[PDB]
Amino acid sequence: YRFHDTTKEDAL
Amino acid sequence: ANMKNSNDRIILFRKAGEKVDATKMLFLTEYGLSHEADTDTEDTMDGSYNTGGSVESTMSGTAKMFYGDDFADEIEDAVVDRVLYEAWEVESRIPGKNGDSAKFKAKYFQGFHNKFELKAEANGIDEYEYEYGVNGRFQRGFATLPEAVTKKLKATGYRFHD
Amino acid sequence: ANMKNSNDRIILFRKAGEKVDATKMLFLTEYGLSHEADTDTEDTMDGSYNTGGSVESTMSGTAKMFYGDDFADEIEDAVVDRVLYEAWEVESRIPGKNGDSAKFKAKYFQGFHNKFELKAEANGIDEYEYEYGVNGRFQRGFATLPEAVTKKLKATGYRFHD
Amino acid sequence: YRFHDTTKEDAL
Amino acid sequence: ANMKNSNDRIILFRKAGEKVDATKMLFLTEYGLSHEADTDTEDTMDGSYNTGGSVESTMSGTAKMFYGDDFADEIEDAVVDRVLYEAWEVESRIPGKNGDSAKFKAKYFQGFHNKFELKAEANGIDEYEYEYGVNGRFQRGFATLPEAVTKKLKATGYRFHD
Amino acid sequence: YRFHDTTKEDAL
Amino acid sequence: ANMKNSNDRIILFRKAGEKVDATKMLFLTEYGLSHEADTDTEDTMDGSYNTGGSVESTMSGTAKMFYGDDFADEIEDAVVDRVLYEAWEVESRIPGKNGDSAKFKAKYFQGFHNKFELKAEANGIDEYEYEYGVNGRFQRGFATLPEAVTKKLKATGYRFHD
Amino acid sequence: YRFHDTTKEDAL
Amino acid sequence: ANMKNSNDRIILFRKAGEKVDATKMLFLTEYGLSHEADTDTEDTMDGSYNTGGSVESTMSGTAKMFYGDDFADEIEDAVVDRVLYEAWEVESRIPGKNGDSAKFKAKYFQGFHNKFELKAEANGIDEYEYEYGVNGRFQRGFATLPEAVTKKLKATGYRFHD
Amino acid sequence: ANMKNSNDRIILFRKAGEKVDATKMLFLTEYGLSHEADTDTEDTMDGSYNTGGSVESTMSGTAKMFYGDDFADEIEDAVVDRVLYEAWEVESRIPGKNGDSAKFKAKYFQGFHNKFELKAEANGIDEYEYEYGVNGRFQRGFATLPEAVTKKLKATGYRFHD
Amino acid sequence: YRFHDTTKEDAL
Amino acid sequence: YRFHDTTKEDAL
Amino acid sequence: MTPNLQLYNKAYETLQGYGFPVISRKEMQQEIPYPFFVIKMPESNRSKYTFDSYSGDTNLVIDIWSVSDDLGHHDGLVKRCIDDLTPSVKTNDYDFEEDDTNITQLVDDTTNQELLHTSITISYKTF
Amino acid sequence: MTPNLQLYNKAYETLQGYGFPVISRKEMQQEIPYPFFVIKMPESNRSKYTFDSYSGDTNLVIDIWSVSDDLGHHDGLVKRCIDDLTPSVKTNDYDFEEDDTNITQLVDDTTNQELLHTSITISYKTF
Amino acid sequence: MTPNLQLYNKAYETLQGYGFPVISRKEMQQEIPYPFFVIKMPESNRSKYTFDSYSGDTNLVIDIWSVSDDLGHHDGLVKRCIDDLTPSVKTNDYDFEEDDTNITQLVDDTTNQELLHTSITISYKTF
Amino acid sequence: MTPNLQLYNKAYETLQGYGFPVISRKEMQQEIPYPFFVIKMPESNRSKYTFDSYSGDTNLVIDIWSVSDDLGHHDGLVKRCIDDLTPSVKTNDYDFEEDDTNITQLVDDTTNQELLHTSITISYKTF
Amino acid sequence: MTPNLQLYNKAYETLQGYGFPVISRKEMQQEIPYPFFVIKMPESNRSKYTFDSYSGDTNLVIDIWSVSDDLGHHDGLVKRCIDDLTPSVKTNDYDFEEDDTNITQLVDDTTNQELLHTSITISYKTF
Amino acid sequence: MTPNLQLYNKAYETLQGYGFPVISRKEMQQEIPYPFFVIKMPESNRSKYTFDSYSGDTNLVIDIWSVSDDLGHHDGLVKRCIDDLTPSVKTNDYDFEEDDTNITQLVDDTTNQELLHTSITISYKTF
Repeated sequence: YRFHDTTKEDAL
Repeated sequence: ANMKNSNDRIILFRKAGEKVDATKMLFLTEYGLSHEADTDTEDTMDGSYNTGGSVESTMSGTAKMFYGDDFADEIEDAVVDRVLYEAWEVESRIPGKNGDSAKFKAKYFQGFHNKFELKAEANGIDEYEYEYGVNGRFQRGFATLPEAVTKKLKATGYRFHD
Repeated sequence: ANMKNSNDRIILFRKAGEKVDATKMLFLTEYGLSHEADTDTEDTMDGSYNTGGSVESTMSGTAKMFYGDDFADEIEDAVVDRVLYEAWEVESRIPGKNGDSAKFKAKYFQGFHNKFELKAEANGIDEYEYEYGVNGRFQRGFATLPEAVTKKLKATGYRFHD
Repeated sequence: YRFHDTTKEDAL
Repeated sequence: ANMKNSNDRIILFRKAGEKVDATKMLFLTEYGLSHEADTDTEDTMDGSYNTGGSVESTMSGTAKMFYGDDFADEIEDAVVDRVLYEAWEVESRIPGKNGDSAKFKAKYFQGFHNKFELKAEANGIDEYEYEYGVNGRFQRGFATLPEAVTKKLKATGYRFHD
Repeated sequence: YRFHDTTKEDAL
Repeated sequence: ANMKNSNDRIILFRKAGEKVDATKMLFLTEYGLSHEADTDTEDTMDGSYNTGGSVESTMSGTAKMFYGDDFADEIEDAVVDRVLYEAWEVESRIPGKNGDSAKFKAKYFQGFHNKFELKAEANGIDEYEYEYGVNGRFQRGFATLPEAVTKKLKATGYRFHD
Repeated sequence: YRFHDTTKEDAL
Repeated sequence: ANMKNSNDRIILFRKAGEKVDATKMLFLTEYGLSHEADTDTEDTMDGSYNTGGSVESTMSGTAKMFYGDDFADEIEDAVVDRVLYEAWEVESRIPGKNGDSAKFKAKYFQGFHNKFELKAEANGIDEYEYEYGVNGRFQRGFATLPEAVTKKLKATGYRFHD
Repeated sequence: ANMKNSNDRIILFRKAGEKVDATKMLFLTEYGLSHEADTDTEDTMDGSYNTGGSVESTMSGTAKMFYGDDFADEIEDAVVDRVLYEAWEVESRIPGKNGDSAKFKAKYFQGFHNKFELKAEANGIDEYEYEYGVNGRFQRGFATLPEAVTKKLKATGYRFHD
Repeated sequence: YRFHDTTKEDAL
Repeated sequence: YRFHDTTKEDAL
Repeated sequence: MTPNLQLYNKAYETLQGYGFPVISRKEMQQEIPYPFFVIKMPESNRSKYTFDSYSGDTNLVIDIWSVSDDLGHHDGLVKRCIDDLTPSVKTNDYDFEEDDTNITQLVDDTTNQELLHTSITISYKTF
Repeated sequence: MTPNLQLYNKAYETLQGYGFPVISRKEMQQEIPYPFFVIKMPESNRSKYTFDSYSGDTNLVIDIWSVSDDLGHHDGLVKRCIDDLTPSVKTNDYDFEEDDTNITQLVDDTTNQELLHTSITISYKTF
Repeated sequence: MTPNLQLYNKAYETLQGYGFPVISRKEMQQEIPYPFFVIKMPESNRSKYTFDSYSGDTNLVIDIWSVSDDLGHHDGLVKRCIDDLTPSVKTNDYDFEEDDTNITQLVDDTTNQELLHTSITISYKTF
Repeated sequence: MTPNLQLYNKAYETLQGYGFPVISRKEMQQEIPYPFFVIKMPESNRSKYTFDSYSGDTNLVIDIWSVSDDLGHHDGLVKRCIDDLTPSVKTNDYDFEEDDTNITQLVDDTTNQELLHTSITISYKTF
Repeated sequence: MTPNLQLYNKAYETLQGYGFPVISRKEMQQEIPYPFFVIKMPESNRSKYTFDSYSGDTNLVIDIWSVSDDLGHHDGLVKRCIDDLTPSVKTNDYDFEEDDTNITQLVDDTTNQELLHTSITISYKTF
Repeated sequence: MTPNLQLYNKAYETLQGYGFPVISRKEMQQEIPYPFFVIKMPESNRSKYTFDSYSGDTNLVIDIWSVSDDLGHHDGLVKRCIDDLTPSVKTNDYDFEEDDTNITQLVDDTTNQELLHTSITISYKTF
């Protein structure tokens, strides 16, 4: 997996 | 000078695969992150050598439970239902350099919660402690802190505020 | 603010399959509920991965024995006779929303008592401690507290009362 | 098993 | 109120199969009775389940040795010679209801002594501690206390008396 | 085994 | 009343098979004698039962070393050379009844010394500790104390004397 | 083995 | 006199195979270096003998994290990515004799980091601890200290300075 | 009276097979010598018996490191290179009787060093501890103390001197 | 391996 | 092995 | 406000409702009938407790003066205080929970009259 | 009532039965023959002990004054007190159990007469 | 400078900004209106903490005097001090972090006037 | 009797046999030659020790006054006391065993004469 | 020499070099300008530490008196002392290593003048 | 003899050999030149230590008075005492081993003269 930001705009 | 306080780390979680903002782990008492390599060594009469086994990685902590909350209830659902959880460890005082200017230095994990214990004792606020098992390589980056949680909803009294 | 005291948890039991009201576990000294996943990990030269083993779940506690009682005597019968027991953990200060208005938030378990130790020492009230092994997924819900026990039969002195 | 209430009216 | 003191338990023994009155275990310092079920659990892809293994039961304690005595000398004979012993735990303040009016609530065990350690230290009365392994289900009942020992032969000083 | 009382009158 | 002091036990040794008077173990600090049965239990669907395995028995202790001595030097020879040693534990204040009037109640053992550790620390008299493994059933009896050692060679100061 | 007294007169 | 303080040891690291000056491990709290031989012994009726198994060697320590830093972040990358690291232990007050006049007595190791734990607690600066597994024989020598780090960049206050 | 101080033991070493005077182990903090027999016991329905297994023997200790020294550096070479070392334990206050008049009572060992740990902590002189594995039967005798080390090179201050 | 000094001039 | 004295005159 | 003044105001609002006089110190021109309450400003320790809050120990002392003619009534005041101020006190910014309460009584003859002096100490953990 | 007054009343009901005078403090116009008992109001700690009750430590002091002419009798009063007040005291709301008892005696010459002063302290755990 | 003088100067720079007088001790010819601050030179322990630094415990006391006519305002000064001096203080050579803060208040009648005396102690770990 | 009076009587029966005067306190009209013994009533703690008995710690002090002209004799009295009162004392109801003994001596000039004052404390565990 | 006198001489050799007067006690006919140093003879514990040496704790106190007109300078003396006497002191027979140093300051009005009194304590482990 | 008098006699036999006067207390008609030694009777604890012996802690204090004109000599007396009385003292019945020694010095102006007062305490474990 890569990095994903905390926010819903960067959901998994 | 410039010593690093523990309470400047922010720990965040969310259930994997659902499009929602990460939820902050409030009222941590203590915390730890561990990495450990299961190396063997192989002997031979030409001489012994050390062999590069795989690494186990895990995150661990304790928190105080409170009435305005639903998150410990999610941890104990997650350990039993084997739900995959994303998690962040964010350093609230290292900002990103440019473009990431509004973000803070972080590690990103995904994995499963593997332990949850409630501890209750007469004359005391009941604690819970948990363990989280990291899958694979944790990933470095910069993370946006949920500003409405971290700076807008301030409260008076002994709760920390500016 | 809104920290959660231990003594607001109410622990209830009854023998499984008999039509009677649940009996309250009086004079708890300390308590704990634990869930823990027996995960293995499997290594391969393509990379290691973590495998989702089964979860063991258990409830544990200590209480002071007293003369107006018959319940520790039931725990020690139950551990030897392998009797199946239902149990509730109820949060005496979270009420249900509507329809459940008279009920309080709870977990329901059924399972077996697996340990009972009496501890007696000169200059002391003798304790007992027990362990209870949960079967399967514990079930979430709202529970009716036995109002005659919890609020009608109040007593003076150091016994808690309103 | 499902949830059952504490009282004898919801016996197992 | 009505808390239960440890020193109201009376522990009695006799060698199995010989027609004599049970002998009281004097000068107990601490005591415990334990029951514990050796349950396994069996996993299956349909779901895991818990299996009802057998129960081990044991009684344990410490006492101070004294010169007017011959009973610790019987415990250490019994552990080596594998002698079967009957034992009672009696509650000196719960009397029987009717017919049993002169008797006190009790558990009856028979089994073997499995441990005896003397502990001696300069500047101290030497202790012994023992372990007793219960055979089978312990049996509930009401027991006659040996009135000549418990109430007739009272002694002055720091020995307890009415 | 059943219950037996402490006294010699109820010997094993 | 009539409590039993540790320092009234006298521990004696001699090398097995040589015709000499037993030598007293001076300056014991602490002492213990242990017996323990290696019982298994066998389960069956008719019901479990407990099986009478063999008993291991051992004697253990600590002493202060001194310059007028040669006995710790014998213990450390004996543990390495596997020499069989006789030993007595004698109760210096229980005399024999008649005929044995000059003797004191005792246990007789024979067996091997199985451990010896010197412990030395700056600012301290160096200790040694030992373990002795009993062969078979220890034997009960009455023992003659070596009167020249125990009552004739008295010494002034903090050494105990009448 | 039986009991033997401490003294050289009762050597093993 | 001439007792040896711990804080005169300087611990240095660098990633193996890249041409850069070694980086100093700042803010060590405690430290240790261990060597241990896994000897067996083989018994025979002619007599037992001791056999010369291989030696395991390891270096271990704890440090306080600080904001002007990037090195604990390298340790935790190194334990997961299995990066080979060179390391020195240098004795800051034993200089070399001649030719090596500007150097200080040292051990040189190369090997892998095998453990990293962060420890964080409320009311505290967070620690990290690590373990390093030495490959083969460590090599004796004299090491140049990085003079710009050790003596040029001095700082005021409680940071040590001349 | 005549109690035996620890600091009257002198511990000496030399590398086996090279013709040099033994070197004294300075600044010992604590010390111990251990012997222990690996006895089994064999059960039979005729009765159990104890079987005389082989004995393991070992010497152990802690010392403070100092700058005028090269010996801890030899211990850590010896544990890794598996060098055989002779060692003496000598009792500095028991002289030999005649002919040996200038010598002191001793044990002689030869064997290998099997452990070495440095322990370093902020605010402290760093310790080392070691373990030495004795080969075979240690040998009794009388040893010449190196008089130039033990009585000629006296020093003022807190170093012990006459 | 042999001994190597701390500095970049004695890189591995 | 036998006993050997501490000094170089009694080397192994 | 501090937790000290918040608690002190709640303890006044409480004890001032019983109908006996309540004071922090008596001044010379002020006439006070028996029985009466003296109430003393709390002490408060504070320290970091979680990554998100302080917590601490806040100590309240209230202090009851009466003529010794009737001890059952004086003890009625003591029990009434304790039952109103425990187990928990709750206010705008702070929560308080009884850690322990200590009751001590003296017979006081300093005033040429035999008075009863009860000192009630309540230790609150605070959050 | 508090446990303090409940215990204090039980200790009065007891000691007042022996026929010697019992007092909390002597007043100036009051004539007291020897021997006599002084009895002092208990101290009481309290804390949470189970999810269902408090428990605590309640300290009783009783205090025996006599002329030193006959010490066997004075010691008879000391032993009579201890035997009536231990091992346990039981009352309407509370139970008390001896944790320890401490006896100390002094020879007192403050009053131009050689008196014996015994102070008996009994610590009760209470439930 | 020592950490003592560095912290003492930062605490003056702070409290001297509120507009009430701040002093270390009052001299006889000097007229000081109420309320006022007394501020006392810190104590400092020091010890080795890492192979590269000392660390230690530095104790600050500031001390607030007011007439008791209005306690809400006096408590406003106490809270204003604590909020400006915690959780951390930072200066040229040193860092300071609150280990704990202790607030105690007395009612003081030494001066023929009823004053309020608050003593604020802050323990800083320092690095 | 209490253990206090039982032990105190045994210690009198002992020390009163040496031929020097033994007292609890000296009265003004009473002439006492040197050397002499002062003996003070024991303290006794008690607590539950087994399911069948109490046990406790009983503290004896005996106190030896002499002119400093001959210290070997005064020390002879000290050693004679200790050798008669240790290791154990046994009486009708109670047993006593030395836990420790403490000897302290002072040179006393309160009386315009150089006296030696030895205080011998013996702690007995009692059963 | 003892470690006491060895250290005391090294601390004099040091502080006597700054140009202000250094004394152990002031005598009545002796005029001392401000600022000045008072230096007090060390205490020393000793105990066995290895099979080959003692070790112990040696406590130094030096004590700095100044008029309060300029506190930056007085603090300059404090820091100058500490920087010359730590981390280690070395002399002919003994080594000394700072275990901790404690700095405390008072404002002193005993002399009808406002003085600053700093007491510097340094604990040396010694070898 | 006790261990107290045995040790006290050995410490006299020692210090009385140096040629300066040694005393337990100074009497008014007795003229003592400086320097001089005061030596005070030891304290001794005792307790059971093995099944065959007691052991205990015996505390010696010796106390050295001098005019402050020459401190190197006074320190020479201190070091001479310690070197003669440590590490061990041996006598007829008893052995003594230094557990620790504590040296403290004061500058004493009680006598209108500046004296040096050194108190040397040696704790001996005894067997």
